[PDB]
Amino acid sequence: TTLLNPYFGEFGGMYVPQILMPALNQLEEAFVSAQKDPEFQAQFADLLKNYAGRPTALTKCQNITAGTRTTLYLKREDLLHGGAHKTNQVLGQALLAKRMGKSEIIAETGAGQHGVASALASALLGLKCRIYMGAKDVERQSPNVFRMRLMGAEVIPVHSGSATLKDACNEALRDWSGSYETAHYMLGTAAGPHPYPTIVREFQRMIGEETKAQILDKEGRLPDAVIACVGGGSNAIGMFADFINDTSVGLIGVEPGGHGIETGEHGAPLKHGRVGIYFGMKAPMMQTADGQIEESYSISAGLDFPSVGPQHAYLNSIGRADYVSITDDEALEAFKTLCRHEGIIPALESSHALAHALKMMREQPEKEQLLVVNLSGRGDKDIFTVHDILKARGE
Amino acid sequence: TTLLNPYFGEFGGMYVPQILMPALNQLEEAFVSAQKDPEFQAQFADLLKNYAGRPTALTKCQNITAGTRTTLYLKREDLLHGGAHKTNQVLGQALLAKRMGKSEIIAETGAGQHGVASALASALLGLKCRIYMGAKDVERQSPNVFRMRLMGAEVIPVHSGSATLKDACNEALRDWSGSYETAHYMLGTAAGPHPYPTIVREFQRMIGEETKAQILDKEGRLPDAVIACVGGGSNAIGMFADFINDTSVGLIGVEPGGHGIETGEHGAPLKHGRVGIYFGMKAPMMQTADGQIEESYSISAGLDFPSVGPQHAYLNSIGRADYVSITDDEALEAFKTLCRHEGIIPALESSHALAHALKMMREQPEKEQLLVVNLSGRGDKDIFTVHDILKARGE
Amino acid sequence: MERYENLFAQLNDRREGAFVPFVTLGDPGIEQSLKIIDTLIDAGADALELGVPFSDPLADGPTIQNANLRAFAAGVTPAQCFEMLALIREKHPTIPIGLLMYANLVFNNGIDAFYARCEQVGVDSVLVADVPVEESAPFRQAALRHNIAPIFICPPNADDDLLRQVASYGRGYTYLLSHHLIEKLKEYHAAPALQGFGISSPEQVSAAVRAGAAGAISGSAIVKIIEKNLASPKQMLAELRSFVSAMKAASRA
Amino acid sequence: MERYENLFAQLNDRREGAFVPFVTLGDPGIEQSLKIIDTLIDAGADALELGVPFSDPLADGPTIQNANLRAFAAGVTPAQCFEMLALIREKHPTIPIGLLMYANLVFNNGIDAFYARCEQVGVDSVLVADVPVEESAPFRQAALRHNIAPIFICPPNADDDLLRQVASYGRGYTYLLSHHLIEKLKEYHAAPALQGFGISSPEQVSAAVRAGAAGAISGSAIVKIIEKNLASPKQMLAELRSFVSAMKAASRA
Ligand SMILES: *Cc1c(COP(=O)(O)O)cnc(C)c1O
Ligand SMILES: *Cc1c(COP(=O)(O)O)cnc(C)c1O
Ligand SMILES: [Cl-]
Ligand SMILES: [Cl-]
Ligand SMILES: [Cl-]
Ligand SMILES: [Cl-]
Ligand SMILES: [Cl-]
Ligand SMILES: [Cl-]
Ligand SMILES: [Cl-]
Ligand SMILES: [Cl-]
Ligand SMILES: [Cl-]
Ligand SMILES: [Cl-]
Ligand SMILES: [Cl-]
Ligand SMILES: [Cl-]
Ligand SMILES: [Cs+]
Ligand SMILES: [Cs+]
Ligand SMILES: [Cs+]
Ligand SMILES: [Cs+]
Ligand SMILES: [Cs+]
Ligand SMILES: [Cs+]
Ligand SMILES: [Cs+]
Ligand SMILES: [Cs+]
Ligand SMILES: [Cs+]
Repeated sequence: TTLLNPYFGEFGGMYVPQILMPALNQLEEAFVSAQKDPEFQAQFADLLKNYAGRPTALTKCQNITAGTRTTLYLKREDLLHGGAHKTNQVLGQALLAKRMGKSEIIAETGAGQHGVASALASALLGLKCRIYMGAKDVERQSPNVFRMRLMGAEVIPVHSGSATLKDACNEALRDWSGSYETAHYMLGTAAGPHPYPTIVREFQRMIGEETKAQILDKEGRLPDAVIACVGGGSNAIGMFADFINDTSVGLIGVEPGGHGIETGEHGAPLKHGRVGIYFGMKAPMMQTADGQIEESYSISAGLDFPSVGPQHAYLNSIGRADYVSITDDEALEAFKTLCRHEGIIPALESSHALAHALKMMREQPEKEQLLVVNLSGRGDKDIFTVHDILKARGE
Repeated sequence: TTLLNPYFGEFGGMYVPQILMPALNQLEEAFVSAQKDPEFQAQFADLLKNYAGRPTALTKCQNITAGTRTTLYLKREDLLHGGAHKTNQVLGQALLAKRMGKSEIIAETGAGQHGVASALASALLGLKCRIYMGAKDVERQSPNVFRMRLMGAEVIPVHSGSATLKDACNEALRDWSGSYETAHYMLGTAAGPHPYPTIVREFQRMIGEETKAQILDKEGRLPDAVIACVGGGSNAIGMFADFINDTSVGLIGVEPGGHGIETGEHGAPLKHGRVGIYFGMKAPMMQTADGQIEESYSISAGLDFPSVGPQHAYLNSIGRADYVSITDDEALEAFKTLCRHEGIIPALESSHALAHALKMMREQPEKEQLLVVNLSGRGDKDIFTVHDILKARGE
Repeated sequence: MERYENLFAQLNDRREGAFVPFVTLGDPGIEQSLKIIDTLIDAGADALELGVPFSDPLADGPTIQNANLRAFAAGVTPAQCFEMLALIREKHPTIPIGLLMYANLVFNNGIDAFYARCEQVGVDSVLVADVPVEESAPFRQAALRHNIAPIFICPPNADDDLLRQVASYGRGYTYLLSHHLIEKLKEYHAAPALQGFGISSPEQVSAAVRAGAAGAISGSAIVKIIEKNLASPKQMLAELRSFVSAMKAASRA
Repeated sequence: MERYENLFAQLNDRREGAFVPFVTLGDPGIEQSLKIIDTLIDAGADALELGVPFSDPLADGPTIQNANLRAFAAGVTPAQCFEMLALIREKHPTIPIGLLMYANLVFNNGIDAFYARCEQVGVDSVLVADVPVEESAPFRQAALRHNIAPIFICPPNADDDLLRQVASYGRGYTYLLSHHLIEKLKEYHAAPALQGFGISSPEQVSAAVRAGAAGAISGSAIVKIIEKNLASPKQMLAELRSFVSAMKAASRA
């Protein structure tokens, strides 16, 4: 039995070993209680404001849109403490852990951003944090690993399977199934088994709430479309949620097209994968014909999740949200454009959302449209990657 | 003749070749006008808010002060766009350049933070930016150089003299003396010839203004002391200015002690140098006995200015502000402490201010004191430096 | 078929518990896996639990993770596993054969088609490791339509509601991870309980049966012998035979 | 002393302009610098402008920056420069000797003591490159107390207020960087103007004098000959002699 519906239409669910159901039911119970508790909400608001720096700016990009009928604003999640939107939901989950009397945090991480986000939230709230990370990822993410350890987190290299994110995802669950009386599993995106897609959305929804207020104040109306990149789906659902019932507002999610959909080397399961059951959920997956889960590919390690949150799958199926892809080269162009024309270095993840907004504008330059791109993070982390490609192309 | 007094007591002045005086008088005139112009102020406020993300948070640090009678808050300049407080004053100077009808920016940079700050402000406002940087600094600051070029700035390696900051400082002035009808020299700290110490203070003073409002709201009174690190003096004077007339509020500036004052390898001219005339100003300098200007030394490249802003020299001489030093190892401990206990990675510059606040607390743990540290920037940039030392010590 | 029912009745008549080894199909390779399985049977395994290699085995510990990696290293696919299952059933008509599956491989080509294939090759039961009872409806229904017993895990943290659900929905046997549980399951007319936690020596087999369970499942110890003797297939078989013989002896009245 | 006054009166009598080379003291080394300077004099330099090596020469272009670096590379200090100045004056009693200084080296050990040292060694004028007229008061006062002419630059961007200030405060000569200026300076009874912008060939010397200036300062061209002939001190001296001779010839009525 649950308090909340674990499905979005056909998508979602709680596909975990039986041993983990009490942990999920406990978490759902604690979340439902928290959401009714003004004290919990006041504490969360205090952390978001005084520690993470909410509200975040909404920046107009006149240099980029000059000579067109596009008005473009960036929601500046890149300015949040930690440099990405991940911080919002880790602070909420850390408070939920405290509400449940837990003193330890378990987290999975791929590129490391979630590991760092988990570690900083844990350090602030005095929780003992251990983070599972694929050995391959550990090797390639030296800066993030060092930040985690500086913040007092134990970083545990995973050598099982491919030794990447999906395998880290598995080893975190193994630990939690034994430790859940004292440890909370801090899942990094709006995916996995219920109640995580719901919790993560609600702990990210201030993105969209603030955007709506800010655009009303600046423009006197709702945006024609809000646009976000989709890894597991948290920044996007965070921007979309408060707009779902405003049916005039387009909701556009951008999956990584990698080297191009036709090459198969991408991370766009929602539109180019196949529904499967894995990571605790029924959702579109990157998978072989006989049902083995595949790794995605993107220039951007943070969009390299091989599935997608079930609420995105749902919103697509009912036609409420549209999902598109943007390739490595398109995202790289958007990255360059923002640095040169606005003096903001965006995350390569966020550069996928920007690239699609730039396409909307350029394809139809006399179309009047008010667009918000969720700028999910800043891209200092990406400058070595960008440098390497540009040199290799001779730029 | 000038509109404003170019001296703070005996310190300051306009010690530049005659050819540059009209450029300084022009700038002073434009600034005095700007400061009276509600339109200029509204435009500046718009950039600070909607682009840079002001106001910045004021974070309480209960984990650090537990068991003592210190209450510690960090003013979170590390959350500003660009990751340091430099952004505030470059946006103001860029608007002043526009007010004077200039279309080009010249900047000097040492560690590169000012180069990046100048480049981002220039990109946003559509100014053509060229940045002088010591060849040695270019070599050792690859990440910052690449960010500058991404943002469309021309980066010019200086091979003259030692080929460091002071030499970059010189070559920027050479260019400006020929180009000032079309180019504005965007000086990076509260130093150099009048009117720059004045302009930079006023374009940084919102730091202190916001801090005062925030501490009144949270604590119902003024801080016992505000504490800032001192390179050239901008973040510190920005925090101090609004408190100067509140004579109960201590103003504590922290110079880098490097390997220790007694070793001579430091960057603390205000307390351990000798007044001289250089970089357009009469102020304490790192200099040889026969009057050649020396390089400072700090673990933190951003505190490696071999002089100090004249208003700091003045405030010290009248006893309004006290100046102290913090060594490399003290700053490193403060860096570690903040990462582990608050989940904030501070700039090694800012870590000097924190280190001194930690000393105030630890030396006298039963002293009741409400302290604000200006957290001038975040320290992602410093993780390789910190990693290298810790390894070398075997940590 | 009624293979579990028949086995339990026969064992009961002999006052005997079941001993059930787990292995991964295709570990360390197809031909060796086949010899392993026949060795387990000839040594006295009463039933088999057999895993199909899957990319992400969420419910499995290190020994099993490594078994999976070996089987993939050998290029083992689900189709090849089903070929193996048909061969195994053809060699041994009465022994109950249970699969341990992951949901994705069941759902991949349609849940009904999966269980149809299970029936065709002669499988008796399927445990889907990442499907809790709460989500089991389409798996149980497909299973029973194809004469396959759906197997549920009764975990240490089980409550009364779970016990009732497991009792009502499971067939063949109840997979116990643990004495209160054993008594409650019988009270609710559950499928006979096999103890599957920590069965790595004869004394644990005997302890399981003495506690009232119908028998015991060795979830990893068989795989440990495989992993230890990789370089020596002959010795591997030798050690499996003596281990299984000893474990089965422990079940005997 | 009245060395500038005497020089200008003598030149006037001969309807002649002054030619004034600049070098950096100690470039490329002490002994070679001394021979350079005596070569300039023997070739017909009417006065000298001499730089003291300083860490940060804010008002100087590339040729001079490089001269500074050479002199530091040679270990040249301000004390050694003043030793050189005493020797130079002892060799040549009438030629006006002007220094081009940076403020820090003047202020370093006390402004009054600096100009006292200038007087002791027989210097006639000091231009402080980074002190505008607006800030010059303590430098001018110390200079005149020690019989040293304070020299000011009249830049191309000069206005009337600046002209009046430069005219009133300067002595010895006015350092022009440019014809309106020349006429205004004379109107305001300024020290005789020497043109110091772009004097790199004989025609510019003649042009300066024809425009009404009292003569011309070669701010970098002498240093360029040094830099070009570093590997050959004999040729260096040879080329300096012919260049200075040609430049001075250009000044003659
Ligand atoms: C983690 C991350 C993402 C992708 O994850 P979502 O859950 O889909 O938001 C995107 N952008 C940034 C900057 C991230 O850090
Ligand atoms: C530039 C910089 C400083 C030092 O310069 P000030 O002008 O003294 O403020 C200190 N901290 C940070 C983070 C900086 O970027
Ligand atoms: Cl359903
Ligand atoms: Cl802890
Ligand atoms: Cl537990
Ligand atoms: Cl729309
Ligand atoms: Cl004064
Ligand atoms: Cl431009
Ligand atoms: Cl100009
Ligand atoms: Cl006080
Ligand atoms: Cl084999
Ligand atoms: Cl049989
Ligand atoms: Cl020599
Ligand atoms: Cl003589
Ligand atoms: Cs536009
Ligand atoms: Cs994805
Ligand atoms: Cs803010
Ligand atoms: Cs305290
Ligand atoms: Cs300093
Ligand atoms: Cs299907
Ligand atoms: Cs027994
Ligand atoms: Cs002095
Ligand atoms: Cs002539």
